Amino acid sequence: TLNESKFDFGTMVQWAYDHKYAEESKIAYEYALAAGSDSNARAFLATNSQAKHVKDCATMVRHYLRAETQALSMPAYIKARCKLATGEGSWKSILTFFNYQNIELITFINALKLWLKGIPKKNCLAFIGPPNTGKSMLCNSLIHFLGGSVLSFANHKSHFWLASLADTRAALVDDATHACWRYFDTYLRNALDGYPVSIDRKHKAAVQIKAPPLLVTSNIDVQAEDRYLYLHSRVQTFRFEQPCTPFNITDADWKSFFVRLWGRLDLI
Amino acid sequence: TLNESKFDFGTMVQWAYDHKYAEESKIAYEYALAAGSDSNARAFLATNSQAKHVKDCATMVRHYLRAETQALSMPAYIKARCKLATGEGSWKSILTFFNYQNIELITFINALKLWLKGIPKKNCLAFIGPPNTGKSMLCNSLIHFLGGSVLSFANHKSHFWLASLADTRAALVDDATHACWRYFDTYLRNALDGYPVSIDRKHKAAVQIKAPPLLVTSNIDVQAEDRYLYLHSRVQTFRFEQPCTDEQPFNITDADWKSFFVRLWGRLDLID
Amino acid sequence: TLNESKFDFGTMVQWAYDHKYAEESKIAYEYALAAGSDSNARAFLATNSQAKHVKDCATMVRHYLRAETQALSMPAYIKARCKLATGEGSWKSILTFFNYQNIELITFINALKLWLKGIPKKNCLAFIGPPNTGKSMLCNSLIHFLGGSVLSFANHKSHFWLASLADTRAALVDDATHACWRYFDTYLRNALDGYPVSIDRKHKAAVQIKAPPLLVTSNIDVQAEDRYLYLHSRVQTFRFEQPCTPFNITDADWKSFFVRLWGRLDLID
Amino acid sequence: TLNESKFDFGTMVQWAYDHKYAEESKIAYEYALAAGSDSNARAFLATNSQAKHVKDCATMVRHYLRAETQALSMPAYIKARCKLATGEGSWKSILTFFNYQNIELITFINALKLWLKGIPKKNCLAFIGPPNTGKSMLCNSLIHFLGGSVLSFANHKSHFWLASLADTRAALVDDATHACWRYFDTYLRNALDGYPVSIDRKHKAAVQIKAPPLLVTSNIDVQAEDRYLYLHSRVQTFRFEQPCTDEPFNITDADWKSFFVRLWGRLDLI
Amino acid sequence: TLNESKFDFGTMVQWAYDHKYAEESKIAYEYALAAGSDSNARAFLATNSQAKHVKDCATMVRHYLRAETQALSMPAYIKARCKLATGEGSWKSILTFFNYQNIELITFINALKLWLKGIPKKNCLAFIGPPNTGKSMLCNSLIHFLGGSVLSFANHKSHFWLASLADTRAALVDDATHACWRYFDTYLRNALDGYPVSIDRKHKAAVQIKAPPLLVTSNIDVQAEDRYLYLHSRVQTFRFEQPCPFNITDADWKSFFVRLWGRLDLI
Amino acid sequence: TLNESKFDFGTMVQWAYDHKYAEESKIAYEYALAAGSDSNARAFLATNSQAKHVKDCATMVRHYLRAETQALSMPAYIKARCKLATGEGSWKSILTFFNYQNIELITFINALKLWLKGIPKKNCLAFIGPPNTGKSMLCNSLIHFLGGSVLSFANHKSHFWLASLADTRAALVDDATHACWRYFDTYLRNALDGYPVSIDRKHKAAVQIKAPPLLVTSNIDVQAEDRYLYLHSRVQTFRFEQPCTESGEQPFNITDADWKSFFVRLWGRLDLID
Ligand SMILES: [Mg+2]
Ligand SMILES: [Mg+2]
Ligand SMILES: [Mg+2]
Repeated sequence: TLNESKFDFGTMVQWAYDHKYAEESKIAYEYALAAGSDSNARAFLATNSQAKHVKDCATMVRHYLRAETQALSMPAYIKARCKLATGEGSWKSILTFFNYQNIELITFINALKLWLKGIPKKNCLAFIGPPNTGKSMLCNSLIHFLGGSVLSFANHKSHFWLASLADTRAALVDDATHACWRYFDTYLRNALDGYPVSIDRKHKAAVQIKAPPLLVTSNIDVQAEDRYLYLHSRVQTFRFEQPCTPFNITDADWKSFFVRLWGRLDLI
Repeated sequence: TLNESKFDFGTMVQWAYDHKYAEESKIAYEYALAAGSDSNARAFLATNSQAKHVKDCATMVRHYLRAETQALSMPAYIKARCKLATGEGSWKSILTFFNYQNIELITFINALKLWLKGIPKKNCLAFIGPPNTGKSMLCNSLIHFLGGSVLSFANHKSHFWLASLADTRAALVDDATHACWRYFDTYLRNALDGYPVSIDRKHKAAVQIKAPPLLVTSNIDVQAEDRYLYLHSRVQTFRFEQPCTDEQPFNITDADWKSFFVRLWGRLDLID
Repeated sequence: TLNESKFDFGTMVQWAYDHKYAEESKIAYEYALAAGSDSNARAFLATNSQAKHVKDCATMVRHYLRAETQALSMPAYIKARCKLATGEGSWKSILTFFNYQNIELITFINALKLWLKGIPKKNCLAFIGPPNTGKSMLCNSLIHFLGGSVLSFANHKSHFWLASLADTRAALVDDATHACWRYFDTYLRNALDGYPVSIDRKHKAAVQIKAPPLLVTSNIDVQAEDRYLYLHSRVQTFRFEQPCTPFNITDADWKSFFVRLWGRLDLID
Repeated sequence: TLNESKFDFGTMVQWAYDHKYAEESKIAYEYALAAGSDSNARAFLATNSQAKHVKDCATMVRHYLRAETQALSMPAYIKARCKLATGEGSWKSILTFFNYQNIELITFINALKLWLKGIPKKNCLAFIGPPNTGKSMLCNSLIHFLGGSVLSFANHKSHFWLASLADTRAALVDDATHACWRYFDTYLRNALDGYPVSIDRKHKAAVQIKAPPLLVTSNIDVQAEDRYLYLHSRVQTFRFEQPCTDEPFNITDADWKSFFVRLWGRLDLI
Repeated sequence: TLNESKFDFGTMVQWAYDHKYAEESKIAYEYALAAGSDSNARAFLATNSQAKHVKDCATMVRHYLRAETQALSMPAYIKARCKLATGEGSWKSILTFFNYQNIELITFINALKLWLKGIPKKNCLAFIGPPNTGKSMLCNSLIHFLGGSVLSFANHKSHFWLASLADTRAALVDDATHACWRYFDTYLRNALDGYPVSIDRKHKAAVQIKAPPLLVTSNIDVQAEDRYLYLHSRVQTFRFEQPCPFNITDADWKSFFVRLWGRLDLI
Repeated sequence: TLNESKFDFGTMVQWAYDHKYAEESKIAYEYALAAGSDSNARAFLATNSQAKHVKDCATMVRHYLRAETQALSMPAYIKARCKLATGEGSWKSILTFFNYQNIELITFINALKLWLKGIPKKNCLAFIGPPNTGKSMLCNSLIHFLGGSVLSFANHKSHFWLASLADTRAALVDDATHACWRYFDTYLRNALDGYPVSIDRKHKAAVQIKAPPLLVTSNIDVQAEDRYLYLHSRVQTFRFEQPCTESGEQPFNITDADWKSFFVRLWGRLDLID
């Protein structure tokens, strides 16, 4: 690598935006590479304030990306996500899986249609069963397709562990333990309902925002438990009982899924 | 988007304020687009300190907006909130819902009249019942119409969670648990009395303001419990016992409140 | 509002000080208005670092205002609280309330006189009686008039609860629970006796100071309970027996009270 | 407080130091008043970066006061505190009290002597007795004269409650409870033996220091208690039994000044 | 050292990067030394802003270093790690040791092949047994060879104790006590699984990132414990029963990977 | 003082480094004193950003001091520590003491030789016995000589209470209570082993570093206790049974010069050679 040797900020931002580079380290490094055949990248390594520029660039790209994502309605967004996916794919992969778990695909379609609209008390789908039934498998593939974020309950003692909810269009909590379910029960009923919530962000002001659609995987059946009574109404449960690993849903599978079931998932 | 090829900050703030953009994300993006015509927006994209300008702009805007909003009387405010509410709607759906819960709309009206003026011991309305009775949905629709804020007891361990009581004209604590009621019982006593309290910040300023009218929803009946005796006379309870467990469930909207308020403006002592 | 179009900061601060604006948002807004008729306010809107100037102006103002009030004598401070409070006012309001709860006015005037002077053992007046006898009512009204602060002792979690004491001329402990009294009994004798106490604050250094005068409200009669023997000589109880559900004390009432009884409260400056 | 109509920071810091103002709001307000008859104070209000200077200034003065207090030997330090002592009392006021509490001046003078040097196991003087025997009275008067600091065991749940030990030359832990004494036993053995303790400070990294001289008051006799065996050889105790109660004793700063000026020899402060 | 005496930042960074100096103190000091025979190092000591240059340099180097590590495939990465190792070595050292613990090397090769790919439920290998059975010994040597990071559960009450997971290609938790296993069970199943995980960085904002392969050493057999039921499926256990001290070097691992390249599916 | 009245930062740092002043208040005050006969110190008092320069100076010094301490090997480091010690001394002071505690000096030498190399499971020496047996006495004198740091278990609820491990070459925990041993057992086995650990530092970034050699003094005998089973293999215990005081005198007191004598004499057997 070379980092040695008039700089325009905007151009670097343009570049960063185009390549979807949102991360300070990647932006810095990847631009320093562009330096061999880019006079602006060359100029960037000539400035003594490159550190700040990398920082401001990431801020700037984050601003734009966030703003784009927020502007789109769910259909237009899924549309963009479909455009993004590549590879061989079939909704039949998804069908087969649900059929393997002895679930009619329509049951999922119905729930998914409403989940996507973020309708109160329907804003949370939970995939529940004994280990190795493709729960994490499925939810992760979908969250990936959608460009959703994973929430890490491991960081719940922090104020900003929910900060991504100010940006993403769907979110996942993977392997909700009893501690996890209780926290949700106590503090995050409104977020599970998909009502507005005050979201704390690092260098920014708090935003009040509709908590986006939620996914949860767990071994714990909330509907069956009396002590999670108040969650019964806001959580739709899909029970995955059958063992699997082979079964492997790609992005292209979801692309196929949404394209096939566009009308049937009500996406006007 | 295009973010490339002297700047005046005040001009950007003017634009942002007029368009009422107070989020950096939006200010950043939207101004970048306005670069084709408006050539201050063009100057903006040629500065190496774009990021700061966005930051500062959001600050500057939300300063002004907060400041006009405090300057308004509750009447004049609700007015702006009606002016802001769009779509087709009717107060009948509010009537329908209370009557559904076997409550006369006039019981609600009375309470609301006093609650809007923030009268001592009338400052907090609670909607209490078993799960699925329209508590959250009623309150949220109101708070939404009112432009109020939703406090999250999740962050309660840091007093900073009440920061927004400094800014907004009404607040909701959605789904109060015992823990949360106990919190009211020790701290927010003064809020339920009209005597000012001290609100803190991450950007530490440490002001003192009269507390905005509160809404609470809860599965816990406070009037029924002695460990919450103080709150009995200071919290007005509306018991919702009828469930709505059966495509889109029932929904109150901005327009529904808009008409509710235009129709009942008189009876609500909002006259000026 | 107009926010568009050489700037002198001190001038802005001067202005802000004059209008008593300590409020970033208010400052920002009000200056931008007073601007088609102030060369400096206009100049402010020309500057790119407006956001900084507002922040600094606030800081600067809250410094001056804070420091100017910290420097007053107790009498001078009350004279300030008197100027600051306006409205429909009579002390007759208070006198009848005391008469309703069967407390002689002079008992209270005296006690207050010595309380405002923060003499040890005279430093803490408790108001005691069963729920709903206007204890909060009265104390809040007084502390408000005086611009003091309100403290709630929760339990353990209340670690920083005394943090405001670092700063106010007076304070009120709202509904002292039994544990709150034990806290006094255990950790606060020095405060009551006129000695320095370390007061922990959030994200700044602890401070050592003489405890401001304290009002307390409680259902617990510390004079009666021998397990608080040590507070008996340090706390002066006013017993409120009569339930009230009309009475309402105001900033304007206290004003009249203080102006009327000025000579009798020994505030002679 | 007129604020309107080339600034040297030095001149300001100086002014703040001279007047021993360490606290921003005071510094700001007080300098603004000086501006009537002070060119640099006048130049200050002409600056756009006033807030920055007021901050810096506080930080600057805080640095100096803190570091000069640390730099002086215990005798020179006491010497300084004698110069600060205003009014006029007498060392006799102090002697009279000890006479009343039936304790030996000589015992005290020695204890204090060694306590002042912070000699291992001589570093902590307990003042023990039932309530209202003038324990707080005497200890606080001594701390005051000394420029000491009070530690509140109330704040012990934060470990920052000891922060001031990285600063004072003498410290008082008032009204020790059992909780507190076994705290000492548990955590502070090194403070008593004159070995190093890591004292955590809030906004900056912890420092290792030798704990300055310590006073304690308490209703609890550590020497008479078995669970504090370690403490017996490290804590020098004095029992006060005598009431101090009229709706009579008030040791002043001048009292202490006279005490030290007069027993200077006997305290080994040469 | 000498600290007194036109500065170019980029050259300093270049330098720091070349020497792989990533931390402020080292950078500052080591550069101040270069000052005798480097005009840019000389010019650095002439600036009144050297403090922030050292700071920014560190920032800039970790940007680059992180970015170049993240860019490499696991094969390409191990390749570079092999290039880095020096000295005398043999995979036999490793074979001998697994054989000593009565474990066929192929069992380990199979597990490692998958672990390196970060396959779900296969992302975590645990070395388990009574004290002094070369558990920490082996895991540490591997983590060293790989340039992986240590996690310190001692800091688990902080938000940033997992912050290295945003940078390393492999991680180790050494001596998981019961408290440690429980924390993992409660909060980090997905991390163990090697699914995407939101990782809180100190002054930057969080990143969503796939969790690197994991090594744990412990006296606690999770597989045998009913209360760690939910960990059974995501943790492959290697039981080290035999005591010992013997040592595995970088060059041993270099030998190991080179020899077993194809058998490890490193194309 | 006089705090009043062009500046070169490097020179102030040079100064601060030379005087090994690393701590902001000392740096500011001490330099303000140098102002009488130093034009750079005089210029410092003329700038408006003194507060910052003091701040940056401390940063810079800390950088240099840490960096130079980490660069040295253990031998070269002890070497520099010997150079630093002054006064009358003899290793016999040390011998006499161990002999007084009925311990052969060679037992300690053997342990120390390995402890200094920071060999796994040998990275921690605990001195254990009833009160007043010179445990803290000895450990502190050694830590002092080595320029090691003391960890204070009073601060253990903070992330940063271990922050010194990123800097010192030896470290001591004095008077380990039961709470203390348990914390070590639960959270800190591998640091007791002297394996790489992630040490969190306050304002800066966490650092991954080899945990330095450890000393512990305690009234609690971990080897005898079944509940500290897993500490048995990583802690070498020296039992001090004999009193080191009556509260007349205190006969045993090891100086820096005693250790200087100790290491110089026993350089070979501690394998601190080429
Ligand atoms: Mg799973
Ligand atoms: Mg609800
Ligand atoms: Mg191990």
